Amino acid sequence: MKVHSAIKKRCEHCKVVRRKANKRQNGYLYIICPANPRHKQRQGYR
Amino acid sequence: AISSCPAGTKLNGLNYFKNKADPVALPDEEYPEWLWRCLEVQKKQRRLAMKRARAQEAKILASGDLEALAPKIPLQKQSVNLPGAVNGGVQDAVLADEKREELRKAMRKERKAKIKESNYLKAM
Amino acid sequence: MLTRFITDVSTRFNPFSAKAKAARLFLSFLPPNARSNGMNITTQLLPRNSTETPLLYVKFKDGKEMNLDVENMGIKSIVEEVDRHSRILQKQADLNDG
Amino acid sequence: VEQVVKLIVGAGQASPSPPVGPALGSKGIKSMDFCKEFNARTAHINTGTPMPVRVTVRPDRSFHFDVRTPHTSWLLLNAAEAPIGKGGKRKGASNPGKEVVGTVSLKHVYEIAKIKQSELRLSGLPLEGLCRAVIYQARSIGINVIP
Amino acid sequence: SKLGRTPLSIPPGVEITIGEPFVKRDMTQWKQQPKRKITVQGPLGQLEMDIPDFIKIDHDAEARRATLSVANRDEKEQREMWGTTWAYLNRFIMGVSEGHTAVLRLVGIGYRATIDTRPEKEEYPGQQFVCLKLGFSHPVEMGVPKGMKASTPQPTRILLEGINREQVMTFAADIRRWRVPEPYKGKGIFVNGETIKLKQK
Amino acid sequence: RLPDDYVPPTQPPSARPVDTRKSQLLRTYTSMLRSTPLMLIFQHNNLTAIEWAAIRRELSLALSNVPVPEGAPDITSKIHLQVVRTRIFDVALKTVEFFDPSTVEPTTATTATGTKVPATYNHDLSKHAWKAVKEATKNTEAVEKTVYGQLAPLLVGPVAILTLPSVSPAHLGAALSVLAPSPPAFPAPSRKKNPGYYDLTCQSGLQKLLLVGGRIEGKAFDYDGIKWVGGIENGIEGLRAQLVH
RNA sequence: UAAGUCGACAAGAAGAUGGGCUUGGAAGCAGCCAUAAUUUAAAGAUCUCGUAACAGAGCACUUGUUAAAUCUUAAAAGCAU
Ligand SMILES: [Mg+2]
Ligand SMILES: [Mg+2]
Ligand SMILES: [Zn+2]
Repeated sequence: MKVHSAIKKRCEHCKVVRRKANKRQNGYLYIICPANPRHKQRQGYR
Repeated sequence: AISSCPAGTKLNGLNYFKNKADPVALPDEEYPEWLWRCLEVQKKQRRLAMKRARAQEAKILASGDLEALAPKIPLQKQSVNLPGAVNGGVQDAVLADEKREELRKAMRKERKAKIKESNYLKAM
Repeated sequence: MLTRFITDVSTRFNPFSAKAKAARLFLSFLPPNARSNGMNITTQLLPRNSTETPLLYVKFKDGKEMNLDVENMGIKSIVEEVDRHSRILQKQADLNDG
Repeated sequence: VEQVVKLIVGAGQASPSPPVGPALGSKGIKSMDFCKEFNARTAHINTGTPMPVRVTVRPDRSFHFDVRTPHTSWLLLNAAEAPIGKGGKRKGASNPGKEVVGTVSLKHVYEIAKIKQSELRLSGLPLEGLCRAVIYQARSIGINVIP
Repeated sequence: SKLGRTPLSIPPGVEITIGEPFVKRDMTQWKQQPKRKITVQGPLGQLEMDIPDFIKIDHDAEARRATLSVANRDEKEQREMWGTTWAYLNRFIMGVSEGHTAVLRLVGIGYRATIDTRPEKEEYPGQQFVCLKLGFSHPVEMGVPKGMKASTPQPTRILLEGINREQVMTFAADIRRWRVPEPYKGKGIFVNGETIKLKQK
Repeated sequence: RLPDDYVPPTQPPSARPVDTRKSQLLRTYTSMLRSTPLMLIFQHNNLTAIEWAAIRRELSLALSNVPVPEGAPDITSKIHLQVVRTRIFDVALKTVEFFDPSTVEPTTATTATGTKVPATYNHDLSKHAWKAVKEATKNTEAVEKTVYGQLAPLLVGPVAILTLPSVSPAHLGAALSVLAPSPPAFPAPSRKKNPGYYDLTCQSGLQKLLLVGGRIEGKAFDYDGIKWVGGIENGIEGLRAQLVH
């Protein structure tokens, strides 16, 4: 995982999602990829 | 005479067979008509150019009639019906297929560029 | 649609009959190598005079012999029925591997 | 699955060697049986001539191959009468856009498009368009075409 | 949703029962939204769900079909639950009729699985326990939830069965959590044809 | 300069975009449905380029053997086994049948000089054709009685067509023996005389092409009727026998 | 955008040809030069992986199936993260 303020897709298999959002926190924007795990990124800090 | 190679010439190295002689050219009259048209597919100085040609191309405009200066829409972007009529005769059918094929070559030429351009944008 | 678990097929339809749309379409999903792999295929054309009950006979490699109705069922209904049996044949063959 | 191999070899010079040895000796076919049949299907050709071969190795390693006419490039160069170069083979222009190694009249193009149509897989292609394809290759191997 | 519009074909033997809108009083909420209780019964068993009331079901008996619709397509909440409620029903129907199955493949030297009983830790009478030897100092034992049937055709293969898919795949993931597939040799537990790309060496 | 109201003469207003392959095909299959008097509708099932080229190699060989001392133009070079876009090829059949260009009231269009000149929009991609096809297709049972209604069931799935500039049974019989042989009427070519026909690539393709029907002089036909038309020795000869009576 | 948009799925994605040079090898895919043609429903002398080099898997592109009757894609702007 790489934490950036500017998360970008690096291939056609990367997807933008917002996870860990619940009734207590807003969550983070993620770049998830089933092809290359080196594309995994998170926007925002805990 | 139109041929640079007269009859009887020996074509170097075109007989890979054992019990044979290298091909020998024949008279130009026997040769098919299409052969002599095959080569249709072969497609300071700027100051002098922009000095005379610019002056020559000016009067070439002759903007008294604008219709001749139309955008010249390509054949792949028109909407006019193609030359096809019911029971119009074999000649109309033959001359119709030639235009249907004439349009295919245009869409082809445009597809090639779209493919080349797409590849360029992808390896930039 | 999966075709690995198919070995034989037989089709009879009248082309001018709108009910045969599923039969003419069923052969659309068979791959090119089907004839060479060993799948036996057979299709017959009925005269336009009048349509006879179209018969789309299927047979897997396990001995199952399906005989589906082409008129009342659509291509979508005929594809999933072949997906069901072709799936258990893979899971059974998956757990039986080794 | 049935594999296929591309290998250019001499007319009757089939034998376990750089060309044939590592090309087919790797897949497990009877390399000696191949060189014995190829030499029988290529006797009417001049010894040493190049001949493209497409050998389809079926499962169980039972191969069947089909020899093909020599490359059009090898024919255009032999027709243009280009100067021999490295390895004792006629070489083409290293800069086709500028350099010009030879000139072939359109009569040569007619001849080079008829021994290529001799094939059974190319016997249907009209000879008209088949003569404009070699002209499209001459521009690539640095050869001019005279009417 | 292009899925919610799709009618649901009720196969023979399956029976869908739709209740009337009801609200259970909650002392912590001032207003509970009504819901409908849908019961899908058949040969293998029975399943129940509570759907929102804005989802309308036109159950056709003589035709054996049931299409879902919402009261307002322009509401985000109604669009979402339209396809979700349709997907859950499609699983309920196909689970009570045929049943859902999951296959676990154990890859590795010494990985085995056996189905036996543990009367000392059984949560209910006759509970089966899947015992796994996964290279750990201790044995791994997991009890199958009530409503599932586990088996082992081979020592290195497990087969789960049940009418609830969410319960089946959740249990398969509970077993896979002990040995997650590794990329260097492929050792681990694979669920339903799961594969993993290997590495260079 | 050119004004805004002006529209080019070779690009009149059409129902939908013009440069798209969806419309350039509709403009093509309409002319193809008008000129070509005789066509057979095939069904192709996942062939490869090598198989396609092999099938098209036998046609060329089988169509080049027919004798043409009639002085008429060479027709062999204009017969083609073409794959079509079935979704659009079905629209082109309605347009050719329902649309009537005579029901268009002309309108004056402004040229580059701004002068209003009468111009009637009759092309097949016109909104008048798009409108007449839909309104005429509303009725369903009335369509089954037309020529389009009798052919729509064939234009389902992937299909190819073999066109012929003229109704020459001598040319069709040579093509039917290569694509849909029914011996002894249309016997396939011999093995001693045509070894190419019985090759792995060629033979592996003909098993995927299934002739389904035809269309002759704006009339639908079946695999049984095509045989009879092909059975005609000669058009003029068929007329002479009628006169001998 | 029912002339079926969008997505998925199925199959196809040719031939001259292994373009010429370079190189131990360079076959679409180290590098250099060229990149008018040809035939097709379409197919870059080649966009991404892969091979020592071939082979092989995808893309551009092509047809078919499923399927939307206010439901495609993009840009700008406002307020938010
Ligand atoms: Mg190269
Ligand atoms: Mg490389
Ligand atoms: Zn990625």
